[PDB]
Amino acid sequence: AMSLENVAFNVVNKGHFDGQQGEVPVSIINNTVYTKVDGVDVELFENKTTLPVNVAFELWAKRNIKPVPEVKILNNLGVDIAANTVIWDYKRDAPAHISTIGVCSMTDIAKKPTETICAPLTVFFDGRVDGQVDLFRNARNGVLITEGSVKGLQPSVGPKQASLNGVTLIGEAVKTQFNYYKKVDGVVQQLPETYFTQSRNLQEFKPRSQMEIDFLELAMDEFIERYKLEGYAFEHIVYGDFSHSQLGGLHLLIGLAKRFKESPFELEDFIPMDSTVKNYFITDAQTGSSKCVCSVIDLLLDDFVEIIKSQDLSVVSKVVKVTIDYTEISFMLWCKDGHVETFYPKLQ
Amino acid sequence: AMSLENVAFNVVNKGHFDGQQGEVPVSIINNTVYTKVDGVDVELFENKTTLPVNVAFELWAKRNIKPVPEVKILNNLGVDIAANTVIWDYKRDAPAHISTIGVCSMTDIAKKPTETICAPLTVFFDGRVDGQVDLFRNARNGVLITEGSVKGLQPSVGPKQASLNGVTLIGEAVKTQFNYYKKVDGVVQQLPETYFTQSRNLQEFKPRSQMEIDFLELAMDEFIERYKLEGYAFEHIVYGDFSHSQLGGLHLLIGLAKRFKESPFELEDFIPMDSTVKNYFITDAQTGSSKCVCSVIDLLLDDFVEIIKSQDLSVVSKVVKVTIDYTEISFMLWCKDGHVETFYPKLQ
Amino acid sequence: AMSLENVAFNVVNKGHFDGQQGEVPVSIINNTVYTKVDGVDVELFENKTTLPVNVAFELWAKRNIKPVPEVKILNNLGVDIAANTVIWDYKRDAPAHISTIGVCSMTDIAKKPTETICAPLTVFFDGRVDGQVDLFRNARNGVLITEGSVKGLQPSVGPKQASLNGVTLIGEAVKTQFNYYKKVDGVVQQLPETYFTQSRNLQEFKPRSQMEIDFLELAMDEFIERYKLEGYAFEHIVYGDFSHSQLGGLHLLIGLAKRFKESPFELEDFIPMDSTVKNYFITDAQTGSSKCVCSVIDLLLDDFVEIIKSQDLSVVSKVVKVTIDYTEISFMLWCKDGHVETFYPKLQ
Amino acid sequence: AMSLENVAFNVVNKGHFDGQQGEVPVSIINNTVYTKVDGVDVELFENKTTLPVNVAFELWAKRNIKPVPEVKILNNLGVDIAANTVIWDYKRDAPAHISTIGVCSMTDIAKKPTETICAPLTVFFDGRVDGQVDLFRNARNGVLITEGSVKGLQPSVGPKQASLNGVTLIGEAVKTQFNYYKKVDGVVQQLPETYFTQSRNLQEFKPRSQMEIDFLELAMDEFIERYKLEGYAFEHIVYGDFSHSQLGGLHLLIGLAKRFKESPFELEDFIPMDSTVKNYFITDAQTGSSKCVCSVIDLLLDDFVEIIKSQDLSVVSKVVKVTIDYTEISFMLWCKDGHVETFYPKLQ
Amino acid sequence: AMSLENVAFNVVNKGHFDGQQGEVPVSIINNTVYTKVDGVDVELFENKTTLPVNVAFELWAKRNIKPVPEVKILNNLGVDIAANTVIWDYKRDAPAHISTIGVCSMTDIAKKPTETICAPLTVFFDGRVDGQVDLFRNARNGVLITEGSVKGLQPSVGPKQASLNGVTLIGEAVKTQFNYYKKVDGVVQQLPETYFTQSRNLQEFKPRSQMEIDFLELAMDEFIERYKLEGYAFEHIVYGDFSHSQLGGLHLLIGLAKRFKESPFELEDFIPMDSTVKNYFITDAQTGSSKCVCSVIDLLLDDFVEIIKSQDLSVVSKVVKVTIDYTEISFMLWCKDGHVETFYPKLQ
Ligand SMILES: CC(C)(CO)NC(=O)c1cccc(Cl)c1
Ligand SMILES: CC(C)(CO)NC(=O)c1cccc(Cl)c1
Ligand SMILES: CC(C)(CO)NC(=O)c1cccc(Cl)c1
Ligand SMILES: CC(C)(CO)NC(=O)c1cccc(Cl)c1
Ligand SMILES: CC(C)(CO)NC(=O)c1cccc(Cl)c1
Repeated sequence: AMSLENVAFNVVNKGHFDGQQGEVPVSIINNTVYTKVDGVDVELFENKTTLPVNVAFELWAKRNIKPVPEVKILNNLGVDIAANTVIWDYKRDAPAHISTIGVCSMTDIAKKPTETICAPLTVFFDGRVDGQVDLFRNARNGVLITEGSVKGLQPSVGPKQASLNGVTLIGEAVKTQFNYYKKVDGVVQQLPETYFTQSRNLQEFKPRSQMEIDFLELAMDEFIERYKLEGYAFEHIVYGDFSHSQLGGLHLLIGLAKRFKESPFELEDFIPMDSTVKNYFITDAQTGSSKCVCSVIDLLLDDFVEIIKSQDLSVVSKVVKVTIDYTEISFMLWCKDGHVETFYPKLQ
Repeated sequence: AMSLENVAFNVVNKGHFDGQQGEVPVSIINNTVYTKVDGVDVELFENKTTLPVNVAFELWAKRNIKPVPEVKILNNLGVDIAANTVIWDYKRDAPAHISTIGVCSMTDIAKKPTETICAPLTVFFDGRVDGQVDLFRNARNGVLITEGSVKGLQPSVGPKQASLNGVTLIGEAVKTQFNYYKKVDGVVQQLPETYFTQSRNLQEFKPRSQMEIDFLELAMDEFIERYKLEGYAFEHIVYGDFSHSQLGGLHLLIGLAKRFKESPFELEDFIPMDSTVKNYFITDAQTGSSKCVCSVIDLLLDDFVEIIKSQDLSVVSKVVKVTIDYTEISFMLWCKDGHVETFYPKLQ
Repeated sequence: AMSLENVAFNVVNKGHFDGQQGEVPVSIINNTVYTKVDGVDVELFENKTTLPVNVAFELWAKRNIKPVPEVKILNNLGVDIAANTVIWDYKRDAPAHISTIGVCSMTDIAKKPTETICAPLTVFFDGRVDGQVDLFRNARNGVLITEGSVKGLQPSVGPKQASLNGVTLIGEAVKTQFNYYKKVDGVVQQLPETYFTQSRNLQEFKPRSQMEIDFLELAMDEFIERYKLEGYAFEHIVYGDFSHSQLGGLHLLIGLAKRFKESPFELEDFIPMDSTVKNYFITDAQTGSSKCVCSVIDLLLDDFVEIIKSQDLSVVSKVVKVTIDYTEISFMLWCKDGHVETFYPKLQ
Repeated sequence: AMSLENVAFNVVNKGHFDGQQGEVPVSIINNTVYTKVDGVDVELFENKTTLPVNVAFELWAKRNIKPVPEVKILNNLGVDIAANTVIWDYKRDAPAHISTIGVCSMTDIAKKPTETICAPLTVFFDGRVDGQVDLFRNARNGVLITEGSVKGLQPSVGPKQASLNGVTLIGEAVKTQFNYYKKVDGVVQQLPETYFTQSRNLQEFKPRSQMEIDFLELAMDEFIERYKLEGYAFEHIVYGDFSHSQLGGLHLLIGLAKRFKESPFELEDFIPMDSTVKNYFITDAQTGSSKCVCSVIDLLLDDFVEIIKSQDLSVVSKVVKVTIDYTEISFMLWCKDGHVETFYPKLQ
Repeated sequence: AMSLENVAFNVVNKGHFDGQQGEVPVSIINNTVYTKVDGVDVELFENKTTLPVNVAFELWAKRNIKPVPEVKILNNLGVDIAANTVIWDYKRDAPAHISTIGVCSMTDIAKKPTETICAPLTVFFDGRVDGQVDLFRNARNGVLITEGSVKGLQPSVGPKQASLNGVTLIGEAVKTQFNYYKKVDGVVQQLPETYFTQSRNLQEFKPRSQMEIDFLELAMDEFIERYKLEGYAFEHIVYGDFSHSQLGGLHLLIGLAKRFKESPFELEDFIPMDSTVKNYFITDAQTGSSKCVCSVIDLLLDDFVEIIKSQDLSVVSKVVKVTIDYTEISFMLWCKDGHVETFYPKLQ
């Protein structure tokens, strides 16, 4: 017996929707849900979505609170909808998918993913929930995540990290590295070889390799010497050039992190969403060097070094396609006299 | 188990809240409540109140659908709150009272009128509901309506008309004339002898006496002759003077109705609420005669004639207090040489 | 090159979207679209929909301005979406369907109805537009309307009336009676034999037969005598019983229209949408007789007389199913000693 | 000492702003202003403007309540702002001008029209207010209205009618016909000779000449015979042609009024504002004949007959410019073999 | 061809408006602009302005992204409007000026600053844009900024810092120190001798002189001794007195910065805007010492020492006017027995 007052009761008493019985008094004013606590209104939820306030409230309350794949991965894999859960997009403060299956009466297109409406949609299945590996097996389109092996099916080892309540982390007390499976029109797909983005923050950046430790601790010309990166434009691409009005390069999160410790800078996230490649309007506070669209990718420095060293440097300009987070990311490679001039995630 | 979805189920299936079990999907957007009917949103309620949308929706759904006293009467009797019902104010599109008793968890100050919080409030009791005459006897303050006698209680015969779902009518298939009782500080108060306003509309005005039929059919000078009203300023007070820029008199609804048939006019209801005396910014469309505050009362013409003929016409100006709808309405009487010049519901 | 300013230019200069080039300055504030006309804002549209303001504005501007089937018919036929047009629902002030095909970038699920997303949806096709009869033949699900014969397709003759810009009318300068066709799962479905509702208003009701003229002019007992309706409970069903607190019968629009001329009454349309059977919370102003859910159908009196006279009157209570507006409407027939007691569109 | 609570006090006690001292409690919620009346909120104003709610409330309260020129006239004369008053536009429910002079602290550009900011603006002056004729003489740009002669200034006799609180009327108890004066760049401009629109409604249309009485009473062919209008296309232009899907002609309000009595029709006012020529999306309910943009002008039939009979009928198509309400209205005249085919207010 | 969808396309693809062709689907809900990115809504802009949402969105997209003068400077110089650009006020999240010239159709008063409407307004001209030094030369009122010299015109050297996308900085890769020119009624003004505020933050405070380094590193009595500031009330004015309930002095940002490293404190910015002098409701967390209006100015400590040492200390209380950021800032100087008691930016 689903209700606004019951969803609110669960939020107040259980921290989220937990199927518990009970009702608390609720008031809705504009885009905010309130509850009366000893005669005064306490805010429970502020609707930042394009859905009706009470509908967004129920989907947020019914969000998956287990470590789940990051929305960028699900998007890159073509996920349209989730099976009997809500993947909450914490970067957008909104549900990751428009419709639901067996979650909310206003957004449900079906109660079970076996309904014919779900057949053409890529449904997300969670092998950690009972019977979901079998629902994937019976589904025409879908993406499956598991913690262990699946009989017959060959896995694609996903990223080490997952999102737990909006916190991207590599689990120690929980499993965050999943096996990924995908089916298009009833056929189990062979997922491609892929690099993964590291999903780190600019403020809390931690190196994940000896090369990353050396980049953060060494001086620019010491690191380029140690790692034989002469002629690969790391000075421009990774370190950044703040000498002209237009900020040069600075496309790797580790380079932004190194800079951030010394001089702060403004990053305007003009398209706020989870994506493999992020675009920022950057303004360097120390120099006044700036760039309207500065594409940034967080690759492990070793993976970026491997990608750039595996390219033909004899062309003036070409598109270099790299598989990252299961999607095809186009890069722009510009060379001159056999040396790199620039390499950046292609702005389109 | 009260919920928004259950209140909505009742509205859709029963025309109002009827305590039936069930839920329909609801969406709230801004100040409107919608329900999904075959994949599309259908508006159920638009909040015109100062309460939260979902709260106003539940109080409107829980409105008393039996003939009830008109809000002006309840206001004139000092009613603060109703016992276990909602008097919906259709003139304001809002609950007639701020708080409720045993109706809605958001607006309830008490579940029963016997709670000590209700003691200082004048609670409205409906003798047609079981145990409500007893609750009135136990109440410190209150107004009671009944269809018959209550042993020991001296009754006040109320108006012939009552409001049934916003329609003011004199019942033929239902009883609309009630006995009224009031209590202030544990003590039954004797309600005063009173005139009652007729609660008629300008558009559908119907005479309720031979004098009212004669006013609408006869010419000004022959009605004044027939009813011996010479020297009582009916030409100014009732008929209206449209010869000057400021509209003269026109304080009785029957006079406005007679005028309306011949020439239309705009009545700006700048304080839209139910009241014994109504104030309008009137603009006569034929002449351009206008008045910012034109007080209008709908008294039966015979009752108005009786009031004006029961006054001493030897003073230049005095306040004449008349009990109408249980409240004391002050009129302003202006005389000259023993004749009336003007008589109007005195602007406070 | 679709834009808000171009949609607004078309509204201002052509009365609706007409594909004309040009832009006018627009301002959006809350749920209203304004345009600057000589330095002042003029309201162009007020959003009464659950869609974003600018989106609802474009769909309203792109509404079909040719006589189209009434939304009740489309709903009864299972229409989910329209092919390259917008059926505007004037009873709801909103699009009749959630999504569009080739209309607006925000609501489009496809540019053409041939896209695989449209296959499971019942798409509405208009044979008056080029290539739409063919698109219906290629559609898995759909409803087709035509002004003439389609080789091979067995037609269903629809109602005489259609909606032209919110005005329901029987065309004289335009064709409003269409041939209807339906397809479910690639298979043409034979539309059932049906009665049609007349789509008349209470305020401007006009009889459409000698029996309807006789009902409105003759007294209750002489009409029942002339048409041999003795023992069919027309006194209760059609005329209405206003003697008790609960209003008895009154389920045919013609009966409400006859009553309306003599005594006015309030009809609360608590589910405001177009439907074959309408539900109203009725309050009779003369008597105070009322009913929370009074189902009303507008059938031609001859069609209602035919339905009631074609029933077996030997059962106490049974469901009588009648096909009206292509949908199966269940009625409740209550008899006693071979005579009708009541017959009403059964409340679901 | 201007305040929201004082503006509200004036509205409640005087029907509008009257400079009286006092305060009432006010609450603002969304776009509505409320006041507490005996413990409950009563709506005083609903903001339909693009200004902040409290600002629109004060300008509406401070509206000119004397008969003023109709907004179409002021617009046609180039009025940008009013001197120390607010012309309320009742067709738009908004102030007729963006800014004020000596009215409201939020919208004031100046306290007096003598301030240099007002010099390039055409300020409206009211000769009925003390010192305003002098302020016009000192103004660089302006429009002046007077009830009599101004020594030296050559007057323009305006329309008989004016707007008194939204009611357009020809005054009997007040003066509504004004003398008009205009100044552009310090120089008095001679206002042109002009026809005036009659400002009548479709619902309450009243003839203002023997020709207008004859048009409404006589049949089409006998009116055209009596007034020698053969070959002037009155059948198309004035009467309207409802035989084809596109409604033919119907550009004079009297023709729409004659039609309205027999058959009703929908007029969609897609640009709701006061203008000399009005544009409507018309749908005829009887025939289904319709037109997206049907320009309508309310000229006295004699004035229209004079205009059409004063044209050379030897050209196929030409623009005929006529001065109406001080503005130049371009008409489109289409002839064939010396007879009129169509004549309509040319769609810009 | 300006549109909402084109402005949105530019924001998404270029980080701001760049005149690029293209359209993205947009939805407006309340005060937020969204765009569809792979079937989900992504927020592009939240309107914090008093302008319509779509209008504020276009002005924000069309903001000047080059280092521009800080809004306080432009305000102090009397700038009313900018020539063909938008100075975005990042302290208010709104345009710095009401109207625009050649930017947006809704806010434009003119397309070119040469139009007569601009003559009485102080237009801001940017010498870095072609032909703007000549538009200033031809303009009646204006402020001009240049990077280099202007023939004939003597410059006023502005502050070292400018705002680049909301980041106030002293440029190293871009020029931020401009030459200022001003014209009032066609006459090139001689701008006054002025001090400049340093525009530093409380958190990221960096000293800009040996005296400022000494203030932050030395103990109160060591610094006052070294700089011979005995008898100048630096203990009260600069350091702050936190011993009583009312916080004493603390009017210089460097003093707040020194305090902030040791003990944190709440600064309530009750008038959030850019101004030479800032007012804060300060509460010291360590002591509970507080002040409702604590005026703070960020002057270079050497400039403040120079101002205070250039005053006559023989009066009890006088207003000391100092030119800071081209405006006249009144200070209050209180002395006793030839020594300073307090000196603060005068609260009016
Ligand atoms: C405080 C400043 C303006 C210093 O330049 N900005 C930041 O510290 C910062 C860091 C990362 C992202 C974003 Cl948006 C701002
Ligand atoms: C349009 C005019 C001004 C014509 O006189 N007014 C009305 O029709 C009218 C009648 C009764 C009440 C209200 Cl408010 C307006
Ligand atoms: C004001 C009253 C209650 C008078 O009977 N009702 C109406 O005039 C009326 C008529 C038809 C429909 C609706 Cl909703 C109301
Ligand atoms: C309901 C219909 C379509 C019936 O013809 N229209 C009107 O009653 C009507 C009359 C005048 C103006 C407007 Cl907008 C509508
Ligand atoms: C966290 C506290 C409450 C500690 O006192 N405040 C701050 O750190 C702080 C600093 C500067 C300005 C503002 Cl508003 C707050």
